[PDB]
Amino acid sequence: HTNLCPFGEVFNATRFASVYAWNRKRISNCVADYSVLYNSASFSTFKCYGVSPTKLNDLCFTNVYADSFVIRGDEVRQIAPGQTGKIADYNYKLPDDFTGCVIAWNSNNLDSKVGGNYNYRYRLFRKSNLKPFERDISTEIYQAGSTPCNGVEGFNCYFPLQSYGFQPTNGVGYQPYRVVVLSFE
Amino acid sequence: DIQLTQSPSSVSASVGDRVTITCRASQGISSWLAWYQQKPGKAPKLLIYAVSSLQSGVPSRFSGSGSGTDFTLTISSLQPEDFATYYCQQAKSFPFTFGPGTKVEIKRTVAAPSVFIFPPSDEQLKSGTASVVCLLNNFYPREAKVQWKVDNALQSGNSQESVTEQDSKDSTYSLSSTLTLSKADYEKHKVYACEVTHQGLSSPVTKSFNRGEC
Amino acid sequence: DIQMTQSPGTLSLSPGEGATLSCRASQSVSSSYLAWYQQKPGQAPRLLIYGASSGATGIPDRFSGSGSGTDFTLTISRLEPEDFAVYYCQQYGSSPYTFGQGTKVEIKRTVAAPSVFIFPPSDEQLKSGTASVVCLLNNFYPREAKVQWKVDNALQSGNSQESVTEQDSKDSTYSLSSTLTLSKADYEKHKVYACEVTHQGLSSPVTKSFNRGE
Amino acid sequence: QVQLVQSGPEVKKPGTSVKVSCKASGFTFTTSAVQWVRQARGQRLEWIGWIVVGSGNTNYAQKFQERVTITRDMSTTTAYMELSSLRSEDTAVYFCAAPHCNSTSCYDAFDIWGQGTMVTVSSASTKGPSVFPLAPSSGTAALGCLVKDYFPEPVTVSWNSGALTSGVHTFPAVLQSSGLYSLSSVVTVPSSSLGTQTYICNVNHKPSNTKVDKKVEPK
Amino acid sequence: QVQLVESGGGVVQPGRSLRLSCAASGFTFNNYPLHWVRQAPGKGPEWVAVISQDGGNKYYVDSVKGRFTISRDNSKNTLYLQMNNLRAEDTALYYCARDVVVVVAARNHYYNGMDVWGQGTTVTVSSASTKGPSVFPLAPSSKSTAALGCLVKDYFPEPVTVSWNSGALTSGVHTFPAVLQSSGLYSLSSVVTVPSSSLGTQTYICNVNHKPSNTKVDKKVEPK
Ligand SMILES: *[C@@H]1O[C@H](CO[C@@H]2O[C@@H](C)[C@@H](O)[C@@H](O)[C@@H]2O)[C@@H](O[C@@H]2O[C@H](CO)[C@@H](O[C@@H]3O[C@H](CO[C@H]4O[C@H](CO)[C@@H](O)[C@H](O)[C@@H]4O)[C@@H](O)[C@H](O[C@H]4O[C@H](CO)[C@@H](O)[C@H](O)[C@@H]4O)[C@@H]3O)[C@H](O)[C@H]2NC(C)=O)[C@H](O)[C@H]1NC(C)=O
Ligand SMILES: *[C@@H]1O[C@H](CO[C@@H]2O[C@@H](C)[C@@H](O)[C@@H](O)[C@@H]2O)[C@@H](O[C@@H]2O[C@H](CO)[C@@H](O)[C@H](O)[C@H]2NC(C)=O)[C@H](O)[C@H]1NC(C)=O
Ligand SMILES: [Cl-]
Repeated sequence: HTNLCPFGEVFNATRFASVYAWNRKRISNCVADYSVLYNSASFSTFKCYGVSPTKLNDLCFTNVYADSFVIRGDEVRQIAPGQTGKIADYNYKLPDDFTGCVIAWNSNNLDSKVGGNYNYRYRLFRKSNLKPFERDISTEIYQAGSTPCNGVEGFNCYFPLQSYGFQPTNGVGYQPYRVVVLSFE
Repeated sequence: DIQLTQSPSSVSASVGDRVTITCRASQGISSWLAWYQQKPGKAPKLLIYAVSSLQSGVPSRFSGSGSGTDFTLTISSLQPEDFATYYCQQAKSFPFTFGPGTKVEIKRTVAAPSVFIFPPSDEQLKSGTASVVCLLNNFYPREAKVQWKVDNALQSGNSQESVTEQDSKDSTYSLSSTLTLSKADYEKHKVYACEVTHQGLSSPVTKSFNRGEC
Repeated sequence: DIQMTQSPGTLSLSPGEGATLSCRASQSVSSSYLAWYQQKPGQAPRLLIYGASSGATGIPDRFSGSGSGTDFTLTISRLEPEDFAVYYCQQYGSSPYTFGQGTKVEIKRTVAAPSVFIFPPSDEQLKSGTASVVCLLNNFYPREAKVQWKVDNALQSGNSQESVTEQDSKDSTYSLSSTLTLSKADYEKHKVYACEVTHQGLSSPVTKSFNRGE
Repeated sequence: QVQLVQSGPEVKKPGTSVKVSCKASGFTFTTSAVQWVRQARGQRLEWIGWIVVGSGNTNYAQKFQERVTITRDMSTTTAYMELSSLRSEDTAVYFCAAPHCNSTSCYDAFDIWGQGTMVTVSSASTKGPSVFPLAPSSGTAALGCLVKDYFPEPVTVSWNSGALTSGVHTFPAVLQSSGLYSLSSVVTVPSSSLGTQTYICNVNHKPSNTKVDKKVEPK
Repeated sequence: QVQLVESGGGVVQPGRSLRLSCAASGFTFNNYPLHWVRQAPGKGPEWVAVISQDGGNKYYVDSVKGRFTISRDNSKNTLYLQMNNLRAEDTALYYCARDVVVVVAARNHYYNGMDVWGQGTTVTVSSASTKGPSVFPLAPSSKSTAALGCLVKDYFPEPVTVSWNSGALTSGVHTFPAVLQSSGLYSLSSVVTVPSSSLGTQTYICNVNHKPSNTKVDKKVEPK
């Protein structure tokens, strides 16, 4: 209980996960100093919900979940309650009563590659919207029309996962961003 | 620039061995690494890209692994067509950089070199320059040292060496070292010797000649 | 690539008759990825039928579709005047999404002989150093017609160009314009300029001429 | 108002590039796809390629892989077709087509089509036409005008400023070996009216801002 | 067959210019970026430049920045490398190579390696004048299997070809790679090992052929 939280292996992890396959680290029975995170110019985004971001140190919860993934800058605004879009609807949904924080930083120097990176993907199509904290990693062909595909792609039959193609020369709004979502239950 | 190191520098293997080569990057490059094979007098051949993706036609005995700064190329059972130099290339950012290479060599029994010394010919002496040649013939392993001595005086900075590729018949190497003096300096001394140190020799072997001696 | 061919090239029917168009695929294609389009001169394609046998929104029920595999059919139960146009089929399941070469549905009519007129080059144009003789074939059916220019009984070739209008919406006839082009020098070297018109409606070729100047 | 509006007419010298735009409206562009089809004057429909809007993935035909690239910009709901190394054989009208879609589902065919885009490729320069009269010969007579030596297409021709329509034929133009176009328009009128009715053809060429009203007189 | 063929190499004085060309066939040329890779004698490959599909993007190694220019002709399926103000350390064998395109979910990703390589074309930056070699005998010793050969000294540029007895003698022959001397001329030795008995009863003639100087020298090697 008197030990440090393993935030270092979370924020400074060598490799992050794709947003559709977002990873979760369970964190309990630890004490952290959230003031050095809020004070960090390294973090491009530090937005908390249901709890003051300037007074995080004076709180206690039973468990802490640390969800992390990679999106592009223009999509960081979707990592918030009540948001809509490709990421919010098809990749990572936060609840309206979400109690936690959303942290993100530019990761162009790590996750961009000249010619376009192929490792990070996002879900482009889905029949229905994701429930809050739902995880969908299926690779079924999306039937956009009324005629059934049969595992073959084509007209109105599209693979559901698409590569971001992160390039260092991209506009910053298209450069890769590493996100960390802290929730307190 | 992203630096790349390879280990080991050379590998002495036999048909059937499990050979593993490593490649280290000065910074993380995720999955953006390729492996190339090169035989003497040929362009490099792409074997692996994206760390672990076999190029079309490459035998499945080749495999690749790693992420970030450390990467591995593994040949399960070495075949005679696999003896070559292997390079790793990063593709994170320009410039594309290559590793120093790892030469996969044929293992064989230790063989001591046959040493011969050649005085400069009379035809060359009339040209005003003298070249003494020391031949190390058919030896293994490749490592060898040649020292020129002119009347027991150790020479430095006036010799050049050249090694043949590993022979396709006995897997040995051969070396030719040439000491170069002017006609004036060559005629100022008498005893010319090259001393050869090699693993197959319990002690350095010396071959000499006396200037003018038939 | 999957080849799509259509038949007939031109379908000549009277208003009220039933039309039947054909579409062939070089290999079996899925019925749910074949379409029929209608195109009027100077317009964009209009989707009529998709999924082989599914009518598009706003298309009258007189349009129908059938077929499977390599053979498909477009049937118009009762041909309306607004239905005379060009019709294409497209397969859009296997990339590339190839088209057929089109079928033009025209109004059939009684053979009508053309009204032939010849026009000498105007004095204003001769002022420019070039002469254009125009031969007008007015309101005829069917479309097939032959024009031959004769300059002092010399049959011309390679110095004329033709142009045909679309089928008229009132009398279902076509019109043709042929232009003979000579320099002012060559035109003034001859006297009689005539264009001979051969057509199904003429028992023998009709000739219209004029004498230069007169 | 499910619509697909394309770029205006294009006239490019040989060897340059043309990039035609195709903007969508009415449906949700993000979940559809846009194919491109060209059509030479008097020929059949020619499939060039297609693109999926959401992913940007493309498929091209063999004939156009070398000189055509299809792109789209979801922010401006517009798909583009760039054709490089233009030549005379590229002269045609180009169409774009897309199925209309909502946020999750799409129509089972290409039901939305653009108006078309004329691409002309040659070394010719903008030039108005010379209009010469086709006078009637000495019960019905024929007369007209000769719209000669203009570039580019098209020209419009009316008679008596629209009062005369019956019996008028304006033929499609031919491309002369000089690279210029020539057009003839005619009209058949009763022979009796030749001396008591003035006939004037109205030739207008917008690319060169040419308005010629030429009266046809019996010669 | 997928193929790249280089041309345009040669000998060039320092500071002058050369232009290399790369002929492609067997693949859709305009769908691929293309690289220039060089390899100095005895060293590893060095990446030089790359050009995108349409030619809009170009990247260069710092060693050639401002001196080299890469370009392509998509109508002619040809890649170029304009080499200006050439330095000695530009001497190498120059390959052209096709980019490795990685496809994930039907989306292309470029600059992932070089899969198709040409045979290479050699450029040699030096102010040395073309010179045929001298051929000096390396005579076998009296009593010291024996060894003999020919010293092929002071020639520019590469290469030479050395045969023994007009190609009839091939066993036991070692023609070593040449060293570059401080003078700017190459030196090479070609030796043969034979039983000691065959010294006075078998003739050994080395034939050195150097095309750039239009010379062919024959040298009888014989005991002293
Ligand atoms: C996630 O990692 C962050 C980065 O750390 C890097 O990664 C780890 C794995 C190591 O390799 C480490 O060496 C890397 O830097 C990490 O933030 C880092 O936190 C450390 C403190 O633990 C910071 O060190 C301090 O740096 C400043 C500035 O030094 C450099 O920065 C400037 C530019 O910003 C350069 O111009 C300088 O030349 C330096 O290169 C120092 O002032 C400071 O002072 C120390 O010494 C004085 C005495 O002089 C003492 O009074 C102090 O107490 C210190 O002992 C430290 O050296 C480091 O700057 C910082 N880096 C970044 C990028 O933020 C972060 O904490 C990690 N997060 C988690 C959750 O794990
Ligand atoms: C989104 O559209 C689907 C499908 O609608 C059909 O296709 C469209 C492109 C358009 O052509 C419509 O006129 C078509 O009806 C809707 O799902 C359908 O809903 C009907 C009941 O209304 C049902 O019978 C079908 O089976 C459904 N088909 C599928 C594939 O789900 C859907 O409701 C629409 N959603 C929204 C938010 O508009
Ligand atoms: Cl087609």
